[PDB]
Amino acid sequence: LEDLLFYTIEKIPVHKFITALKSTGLRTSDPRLKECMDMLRLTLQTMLDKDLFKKCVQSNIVLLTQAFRRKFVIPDFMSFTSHIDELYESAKKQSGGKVADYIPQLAKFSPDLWGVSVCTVDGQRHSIGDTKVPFCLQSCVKPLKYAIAVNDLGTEYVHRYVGKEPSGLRFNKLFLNEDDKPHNPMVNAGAIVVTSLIKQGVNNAEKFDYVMQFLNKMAGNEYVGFSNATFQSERESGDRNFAIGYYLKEKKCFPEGTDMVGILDFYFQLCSIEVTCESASVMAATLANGGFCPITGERVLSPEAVRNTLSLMHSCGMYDFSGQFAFHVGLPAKSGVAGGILLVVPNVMGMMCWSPPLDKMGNSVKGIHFCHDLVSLCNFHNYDNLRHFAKKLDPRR
Amino acid sequence: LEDLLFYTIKIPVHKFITALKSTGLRTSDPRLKECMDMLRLTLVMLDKDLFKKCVQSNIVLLTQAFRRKFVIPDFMSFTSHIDELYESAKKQSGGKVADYIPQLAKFSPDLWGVSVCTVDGQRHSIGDTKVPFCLQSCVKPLKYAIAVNDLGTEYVHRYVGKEPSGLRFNKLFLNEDDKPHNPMVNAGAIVVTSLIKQGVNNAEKFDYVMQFLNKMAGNEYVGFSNATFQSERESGDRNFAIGYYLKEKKCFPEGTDMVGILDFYFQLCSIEVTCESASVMAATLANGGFCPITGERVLSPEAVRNTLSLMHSCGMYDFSGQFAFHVGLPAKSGVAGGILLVVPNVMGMMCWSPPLDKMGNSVKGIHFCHDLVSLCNFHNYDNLRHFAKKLDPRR
Amino acid sequence: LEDLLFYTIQEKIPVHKFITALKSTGLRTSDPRLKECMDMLRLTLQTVMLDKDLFKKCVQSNIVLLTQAFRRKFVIPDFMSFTSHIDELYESAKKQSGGKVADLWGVSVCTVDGQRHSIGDTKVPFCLQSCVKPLKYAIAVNDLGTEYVHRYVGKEPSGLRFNKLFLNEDDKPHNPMVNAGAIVVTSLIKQGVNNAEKFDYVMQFLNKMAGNEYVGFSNATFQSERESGDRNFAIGYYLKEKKCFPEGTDMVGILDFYFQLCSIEVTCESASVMAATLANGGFCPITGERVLSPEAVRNTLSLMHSCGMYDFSGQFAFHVGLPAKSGVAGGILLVVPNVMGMMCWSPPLDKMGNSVKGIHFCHDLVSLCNFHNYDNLRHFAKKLDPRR
Amino acid sequence: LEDLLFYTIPVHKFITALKSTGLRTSDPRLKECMDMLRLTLQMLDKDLFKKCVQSNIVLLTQAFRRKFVIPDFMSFTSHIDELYESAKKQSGGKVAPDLWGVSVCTVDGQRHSIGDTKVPFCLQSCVKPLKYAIAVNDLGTEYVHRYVGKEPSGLRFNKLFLNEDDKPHNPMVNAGAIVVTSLIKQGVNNAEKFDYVMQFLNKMAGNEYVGFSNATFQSERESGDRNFAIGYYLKEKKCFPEGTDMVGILDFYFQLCSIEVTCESASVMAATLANGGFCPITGERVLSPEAVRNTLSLMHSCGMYDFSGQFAFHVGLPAKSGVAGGILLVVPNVMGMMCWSPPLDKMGNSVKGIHFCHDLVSLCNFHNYDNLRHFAKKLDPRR
Ligand SMILES: O=C(Cc1ccccc1)Nc1nnc(CCSCCc2nnc(NC(=O)Cc3ccccc3)s2)s1
Ligand SMILES: O=C(Cc1ccccc1)Nc1nnc(CCSCCc2nnc(NC(=O)Cc3ccccc3)s2)s1
Repeated sequence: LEDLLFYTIEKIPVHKFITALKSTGLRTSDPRLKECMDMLRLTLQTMLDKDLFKKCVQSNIVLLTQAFRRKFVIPDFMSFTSHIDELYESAKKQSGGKVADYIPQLAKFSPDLWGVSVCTVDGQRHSIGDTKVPFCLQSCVKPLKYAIAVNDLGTEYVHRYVGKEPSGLRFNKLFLNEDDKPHNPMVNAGAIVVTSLIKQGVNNAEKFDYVMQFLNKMAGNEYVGFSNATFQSERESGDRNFAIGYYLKEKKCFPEGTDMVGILDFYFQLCSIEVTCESASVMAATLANGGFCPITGERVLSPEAVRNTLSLMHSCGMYDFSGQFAFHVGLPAKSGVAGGILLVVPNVMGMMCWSPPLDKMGNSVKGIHFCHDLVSLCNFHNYDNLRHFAKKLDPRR
Repeated sequence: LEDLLFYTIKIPVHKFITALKSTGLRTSDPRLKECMDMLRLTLVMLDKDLFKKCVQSNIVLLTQAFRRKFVIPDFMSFTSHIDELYESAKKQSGGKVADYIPQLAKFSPDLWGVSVCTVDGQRHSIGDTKVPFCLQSCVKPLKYAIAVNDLGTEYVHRYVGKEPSGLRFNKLFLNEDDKPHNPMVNAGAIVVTSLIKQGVNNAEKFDYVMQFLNKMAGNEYVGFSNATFQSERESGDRNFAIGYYLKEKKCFPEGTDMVGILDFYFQLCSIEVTCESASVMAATLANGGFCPITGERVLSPEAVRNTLSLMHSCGMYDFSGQFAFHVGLPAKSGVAGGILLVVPNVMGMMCWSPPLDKMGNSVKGIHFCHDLVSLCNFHNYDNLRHFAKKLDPRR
Repeated sequence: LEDLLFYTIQEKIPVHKFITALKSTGLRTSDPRLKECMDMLRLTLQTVMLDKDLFKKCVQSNIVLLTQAFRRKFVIPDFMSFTSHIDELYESAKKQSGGKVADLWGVSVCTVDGQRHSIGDTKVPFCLQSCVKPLKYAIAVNDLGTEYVHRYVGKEPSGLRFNKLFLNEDDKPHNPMVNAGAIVVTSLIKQGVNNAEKFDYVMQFLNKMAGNEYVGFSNATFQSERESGDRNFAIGYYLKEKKCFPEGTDMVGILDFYFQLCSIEVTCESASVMAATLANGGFCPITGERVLSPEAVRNTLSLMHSCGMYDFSGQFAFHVGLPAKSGVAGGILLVVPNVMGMMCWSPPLDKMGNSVKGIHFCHDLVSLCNFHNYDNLRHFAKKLDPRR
Repeated sequence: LEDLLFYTIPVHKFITALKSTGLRTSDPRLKECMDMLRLTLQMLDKDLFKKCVQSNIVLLTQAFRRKFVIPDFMSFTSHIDELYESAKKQSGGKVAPDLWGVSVCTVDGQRHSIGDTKVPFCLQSCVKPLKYAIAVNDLGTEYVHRYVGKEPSGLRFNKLFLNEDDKPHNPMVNAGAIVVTSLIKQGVNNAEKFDYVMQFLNKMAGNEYVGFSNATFQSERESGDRNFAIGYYLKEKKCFPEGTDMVGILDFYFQLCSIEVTCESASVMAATLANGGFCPITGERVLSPEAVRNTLSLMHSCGMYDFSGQFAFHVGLPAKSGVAGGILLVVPNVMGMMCWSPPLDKMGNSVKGIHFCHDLVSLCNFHNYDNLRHFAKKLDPRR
């Protein structure tokens, strides 16, 4: 087992094994490779032979044997990145769009910041652009919390309070539907009702801690943060959200014993939660891997929740452009005012693209143009065929 | 290639016939034409070369079957489940049969059948699956796929939209752009209808569609009912209202006979099928434009892709939304009680029961469509690695 | 009685002093209520002077109406000064050359007592179109009743869009002043007969309404609607699916009788009496004949107020406060209850579908006079009150 | 003149004949004449009658010559009383039951009152025309209608807060009355704003009963989630005039709904709208005709909630209903009115008043598009 892997590569210099290991798409910093890397650096305290290789690499031989036997979703990851970087450059030449300026903190960002980050369901990573820069998830948070609320409360309870449909264009300026419930969890009125359902007993700060760690697990312990800067400005300008909270209260859209102003405070807080492109890309891959975090192998979300989330991101995720997005891209995604697009390609990869300038609908101009180009090249559409995709390309093989 | 196949079983002809049907195939399968013809000549036993002589022209599809390499290898277990689902829905006598015309009102409320056809041509059937019934509104995706295949997505959508109107609205004939909301509704399919074979006339236009529909079915039963055509034509005032509001707003192509298109529309709705010939029709859409049982390219994967996308969002009337959330599979409901369901990269189905619900959908059929997803991981957003407590028939 | 009036107008009267004095009252000699007086007067000219005896011989028959005329007991007593204002308003509209014809301009006046004024192109014929919508609704109510008519139609304005709907929530058309409702109210008149007797019957009503002044028909504009009726045929077919028509109705035939009714011709002058019949509780001012019922007349004016000027109705009712109906040919049917009726005809329309010169005239008229629905009669600030 | 009325006297005989006119001795226009009969006490010849009625002879003549808008008043009130007792027997409805009163004040100061017309109730929604007539009089038509529309809505278009112009639909919807409240007395504070509105409501009523209930004021402050929701959407859209504290405007808004009136003072209020801005019992100029005309217009098409269409059709009278059970009825150039009964219907209008507004016009030709010459069997109290 460790033995065949050895011959697959006299003896072996360290750099030779690390260069080939990186080619697969894995990063040496992978939590599943910690033992392999510790022993590898310990032996450099005391180039290696057969039984030595067997000593360092056996700790997680399974993952390493499958990585070198090309048993990942994308086998040739080095060509995939060449295609990703190609599309990144194509989208880059589009300087149109407007950066949101409705609060001072979103207006701070430069229009030239363009980042795209990939994380696959088998652990591989790729990045290009301004990916190490933090921004607030804003509305990208909506699926993340609905996935959480359904996890603890089941799909039936959550939908006593919220709907499962896209309202359209008109009727979508309406807070509630015929039955006095928000149309779906992906609109402001819906997210607030969703937000009220989590950790109903305890106080706000605990709920935040409860959610903040949930995102920590969905991201494989990468960067999640909080911008009190944006939180303050969001909390002192959302007059329209206060209109919603009062109509929800008037129509009894909350669980009994809910403090409406307490929920709205929590609502603003969650929108001010920070990520980078890379930290979020692992989250999207946790949605792409049935609830399991790719880079850690841990189990964070229930299959019932993950499914529903992708189902609603499909229909009502990308604002009013969802219909043309579900038609041409055929991938579940979520849009944010900071310019983030949280994309999920099921059984393949997770993804997060970012560019502050928004269009008439409120979506990342460079991100939409990129998402479209991603499907024009690869057979990733929801209703593409794995046998007959004509002039397309299948990176899974 | 053949000798090994022979070693894997002298041979009694029927013990080979048993093992072939043990794959979910029919001996009638057109891709086995040479074998069955060459077999039928030699006639109660076979040797190495006599076998070799009979299976050489079908060796690929024949090796592919016995080597457990079909989309659903264990196919006998799969049909035990399908039948268990079938019997459970068979116990739901609820609903009302469409009475607005006698043709739809004749049919017994207890008729009920479902047939499947995989992307590899594997077949199953249970119930009244050979009784002819009109597609009615299960035709809308077929001609839309026909339309996109011939004209392309760009031309077709200068005239029709790509989105679900909502709930109300959809009472409205046209959206804010003076275009029908989508081709899955009457106002939409009419404009779509007036795109197909623009040059010729109704007799030729109807001949062209039936060719295409013959292709989608591997030449299984596709017919027409004049009794339904006349009545529907007589009692379709609302469709006349649409046609006149379409002509007023200039929704049709240049030089169009909106009256002549309506008759074409009514004809296209009265096309008869069985649960079996429809099961292949849906399987073609599950196979990227390839009729599984024949192997011919019928539609472009472009038209197939858009067609599935619209059944998913717009296909089940008002229940389309709760369908995508719970079933997560592209389908189409017609007034006759038929549901054109598709499981991409896997199989296609047609479930038929005359009694409809308030939404206008088959009661036993939707019951079946839910149960199928609770049992197996066929939901569009299920995961092929961790699907918890469901069944994966793909293995 | 006649002796009093005699030197209301010396020992003798010149025959042309009498006619010139009664013309000032606003009446015409053509007035059906002055036939005997004018007839006997011509016979007397065959034997130019009038004494106490033959003046009495001539005016004895129509003395009552002739007294109210000279007692200045008519609704607009000083009429000559009012028509002086009507002209000043006329010339103002004229200066506005805006509008889109789907140049002529004239406005005619008929009070509830039969006084007349007309300035501009008041004798040129034109198509009624939607201006006939109030006329046939009143005929329906007069013959059927309000409970029958509104078992099929409603009495409600709709909204900006919902206006784009054929039916309200009850599977009824919104009001009788939109195409959908007018088609239904057209299916109510003269049911057992056919379009020949249906048309002739409705035409019979319109003639009495206008005091047998010009009512006619156009075939050119008829053949035009027949071809352009795609929208009315869409409305008609959706009307069948919801069974809004009375039973035994052939709407393909109702649609043809419909375009006929929109093709009816009037002048500003005959229309003025047709609308003055609505201002006078159902009695024609120039004939004194009862044409419609108060039930028909009241209902009609109501729907003309809230639903009469297309979408502009709300805007109209706030700055004008008058019941009215507009036509695509460019004529507006204006009504001032208890006072008068009018017709303003200028073919070019504005964006909302109303004649630009008409809406201007209506605004100026109300600006000047307290004819508004909720203007007060005791304190009207700076406005004029032609009632004195 | 005074001599003319003299032949046309014991004291009890002058004051009794006066009461037949519908006038009352409390009348602010008859004070000085009544002060004189106070002096003669502790039978009137020419000289003494001429001394008493000296001051207000012009009004008293108009009374004793049937010059008033309704000449045979006691005959008209006998019908009002009949319509009152007929409407009284209808007991259906729900209250937000045993109380029911109607009160009449003509544009000539004639008074008639029957029922529970002494009990104070809150105006509530009925204050919206009053509120709006003030602002148009104080600001103008062009300014006020830059912040609020002047059109009806529809059954579910009123589910919306704003139109496509991002203005409220009219001054008769809560969204519109919230904006109008922010148009009055912007310079001062909520305490001086309220006092100002109160003084205006006193002239309209001819110094009769106007009040305030703190009990209902607090009760509106607790429940106003829907008004809070509207108020916050109006702020997001920048609908208010600049420098507006919105959450205090709402407080003011609640205060105006909790203002107390009685059927009798409210009758004079509607009569000020029927007399063109003049108070019938005082003859003072309260509101400009522009404000009065605009108000009666919007009381016709927007006055009775959703029921305006059938109300403007069947009744043809400008009205305004409220949740306490009050309908402000206005008959132009004739009378002003107030009916009051707690139980309302599914439309929110008083079952007894609705019954009364229908029957009134069914009997009297008060409909806006009735004819003064030809009205079939309906009554004309003016002749
Ligand atoms: O009464 C009801 C329905 C109802 C209502 C409530 C309850 C039950 C039943 N009556 C009707 N039901 N179906 C009807 C036919 C469709 S309306 C006539 C043809 C159209 N005119 N404009 C259209 N669309 C646009 O022009 C684009 C647009 C639309 C909206 C906004 C912007 C842009 S479609 S009428
Ligand atoms: O002007 C515009 C819009 C517009 C219009 C046209 C063009 C542009 C913009 N102004 C507004 N835009 N958004 C507004 C807030 C939403 S209304 C107050 C909160 C709600 N009240 N009821 C709701 N839903 C139902 O009650 C369910 C239902 C609906 C319908 C029937 C039955 C049951 S949500 S107002």
